[PDB]
Amino acid sequence: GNRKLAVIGAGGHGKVVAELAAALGTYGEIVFLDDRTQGSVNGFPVIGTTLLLENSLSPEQFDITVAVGNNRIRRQITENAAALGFKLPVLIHPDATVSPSAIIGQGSVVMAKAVVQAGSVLKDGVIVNTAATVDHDCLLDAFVHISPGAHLSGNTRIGEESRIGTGACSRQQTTVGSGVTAGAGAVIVCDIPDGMTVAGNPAKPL
Amino acid sequence: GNRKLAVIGAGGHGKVVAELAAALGTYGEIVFLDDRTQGSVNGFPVIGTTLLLNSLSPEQFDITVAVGNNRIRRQITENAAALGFKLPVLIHPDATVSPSAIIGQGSVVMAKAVVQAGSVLKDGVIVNTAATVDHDCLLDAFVHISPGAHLSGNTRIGEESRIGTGACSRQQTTVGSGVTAGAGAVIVCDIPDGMTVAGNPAKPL
Amino acid sequence: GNRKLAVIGAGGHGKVVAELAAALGTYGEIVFLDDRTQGSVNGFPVIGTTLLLENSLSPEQFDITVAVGNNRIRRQITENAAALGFKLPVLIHPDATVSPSAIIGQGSVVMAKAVVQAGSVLKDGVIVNTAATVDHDCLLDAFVHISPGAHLSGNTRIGEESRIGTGACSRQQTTVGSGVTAGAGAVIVCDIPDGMTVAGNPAKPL
Ligand SMILES: CC(=O)SCCNC(=O)CCNC(=O)[C@H](O)C(C)(C)COP(=O)(O)OP(=O)(O)OC[C@H]1O[C@@H](n2cnc3c(N)ncnc32)[C@H](O)[C@@H]1OP(=O)(O)O
Ligand SMILES: CC(=O)SCCNC(=O)CCNC(=O)[C@H](O)C(C)(C)COP(=O)(O)OP(=O)(O)OC[C@H]1O[C@@H](n2cnc3c(N)ncnc32)[C@H](O)[C@@H]1OP(=O)(O)O
Ligand SMILES: CC(=O)SCCNC(=O)CCNC(=O)[C@H](O)C(C)(C)COP(=O)(O)OP(=O)(O)OC[C@H]1O[C@@H](n2cnc3c(N)ncnc32)[C@H](O)[C@@H]1OP(=O)(O)O
Ligand code: NA
Repeated sequence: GNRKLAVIGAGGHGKVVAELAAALGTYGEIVFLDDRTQGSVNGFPVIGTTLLLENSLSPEQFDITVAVGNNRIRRQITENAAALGFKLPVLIHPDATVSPSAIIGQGSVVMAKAVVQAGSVLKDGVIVNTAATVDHDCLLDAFVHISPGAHLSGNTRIGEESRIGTGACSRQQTTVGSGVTAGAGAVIVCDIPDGMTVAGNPAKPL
Repeated sequence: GNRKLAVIGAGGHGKVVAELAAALGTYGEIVFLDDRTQGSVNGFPVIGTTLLLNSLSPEQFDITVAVGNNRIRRQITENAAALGFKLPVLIHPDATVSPSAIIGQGSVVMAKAVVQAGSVLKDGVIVNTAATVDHDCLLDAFVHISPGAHLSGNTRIGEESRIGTGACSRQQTTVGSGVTAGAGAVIVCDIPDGMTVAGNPAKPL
Repeated sequence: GNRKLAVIGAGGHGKVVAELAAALGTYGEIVFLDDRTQGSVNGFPVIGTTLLLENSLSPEQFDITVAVGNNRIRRQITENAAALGFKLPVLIHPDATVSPSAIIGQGSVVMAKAVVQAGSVLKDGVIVNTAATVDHDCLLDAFVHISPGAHLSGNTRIGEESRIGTGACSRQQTTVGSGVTAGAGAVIVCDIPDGMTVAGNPAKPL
């Protein structure tokens, strides 16, 4: 396998992902790509901008991960990287628990203390953030983000690019569409149509 | 100890429990009893129905009742107990259980779940995914604490009650038996038997 | 390094703390101090009252931790202990994940399943309780208490002695003043001024 990992995005998310990869203990060097930050971030060198991806980095030397919180931009850069033949390893924190029967698409990231249970399917570039849990038989579509401490009950579906906020939760058998935003603390007790922004207990359109 | 485990209930919960048991790495074979499905589920073989409870020797198989429903898990559990089966407490490797916690047979403590000092759990309790039960809590028989629910210190939950996903409780609160707390329920005062509550704070529906 | 630890406070909180230190497996003896409880708790001997701290105990023999939930009294006893020359080890439960870039002040306690992400700063005597998570670049001022299952998003500030209740949460870039009490389930989606007490979804003054 590649001995080097390039983490795209040196923001706060980038710092956690870089530390995630560092915790795995398998890489020989971990670096940042960032269009603005220069020098080194939290010990990790920034070697250049997102342009090194197209112009200088070899898919036979570098694994790539996209540490950008914005779902649409993460999709943008992830699809880009994949089209240039880079590997986008599913990154799972040593202190996460991921079921052996779970299927998780490339570029996804599973954070410290997060859990993905049996039969769950995660498409590409999903984020299951700090201590978030995706229970049994859930479907998380491309570039979904489950924020810290959110809990999905069994058979929860979340649509493409949707964003489930810190401390949110869902009842079992609930369905959330694409481009949805559930706020921090949202208690999702019924299906949520595409594009909507909901919050409160129970979760209702803001 | 027994080398084989039979998990009763091959639903979604039963899949998680079977994976929990496999994560333990201490059984030679883990199998499903299911009244419906046939063949294998998630790589685990279904070998018959709850009727094999008959064919099955308590000297060969441990038993666990992976049924979500508190009433039904109660029925099957007592059944297997009466038939003289060992119903081991199944604690996920990635769960943290206090050494001073007391946990009844048949109970299942899922991944990332925490049970703190001096907590008492009766028979057949489910503490689900990342649910936490803090110091000196009392969970009576066949309580189900759902994913990511958090009980503060000195919380009591009555027999067969069901606390929903991501619910929480203030310390020194008490929940009656047969209660249903919905997801996200913020329990800041006592709950009487049979009541179904919800919301922030938890009020009857 | 000291081979004995004294746990001040023998209530529920102290039981959890002494078990935490026991789980570390590095002390040869762990004892309680309490002004009321006598004998032995959970196998841990209560060897005296807090008076032993100023009277009998040697800083060359005993580390000190202040397992008092109440922020103001924890502050009081900790400062007392530090003034007397005692070491106040940061106690991190083996099943907690604490970032290597995080900074945590003496007398702080990080419980099982708790997580503190990158660049987070914690001042003296913080408690991050069971399964509570403090994400990236959060600032927790001295003697803050994050109750079980509370999830703080990135760049959350918590002022001195404030108390975030069980299962509470914050959206990112949220600031909370000193002496605040956010109760169980409080969904903090805006700043919160000093001394205030809030709860609800969203958190409002009661
Ligand atoms: C590592 C990490 O931290 S990942 C970070 C992920 N963090 C999150 O989950 C962010 C979640 N975002 C939120 O909750 C946001 O408040 C949003 C997106 C739902 C709302 O965005 P905005 O509309 O800009 O928030 P704004 O401050 O305008 O709030 C508008 C109103 O909705 C209410 N509201 C806002 N957020 C919430 C919420 N999560 N729950 C309930 N009510 C809310 C506010 O109280 C306000 O009500 P008012 O009319 O009484 O004043
Ligand atoms: C791994 C696993 O899957 S574990 C699975 C365990 N999952 C759970 O925790 C399930 C929890 N179940 C719930 O929370 C359910 O919503 C229940 C049991 C509380 C309600 O069940 P039902 O009676 O079918 O709910 P129903 O859809 O009729 O809701 C009726 C009203 O109550 C409200 N409501 C329902 N559940 C909740 C809740 N958890 N919090 C707040 N309000 C709620 C609804 O918004 C609705 O309000 P309206 O009258 O304004 O439309
Ligand atoms: C190891 C451990 O377990 S650490 C334990 C940590 N535990 C906690 O986090 C406790 C957090 N504290 C709370 O949430 C408390 O409820 C407090 C401090 C907010 C309440 O303070 P008190 O002054 O005692 O409130 P009290 O319960 O008397 O007030 C009841 C009223 O306030 C409301 N209320 C109180 N607490 C809450 C809450 N957490 N969320 C929503 N509403 C609340 C109730 O709706 C009720 O209103 P109503 O009867 O007029 O409809
Ligand atoms: Na949680």
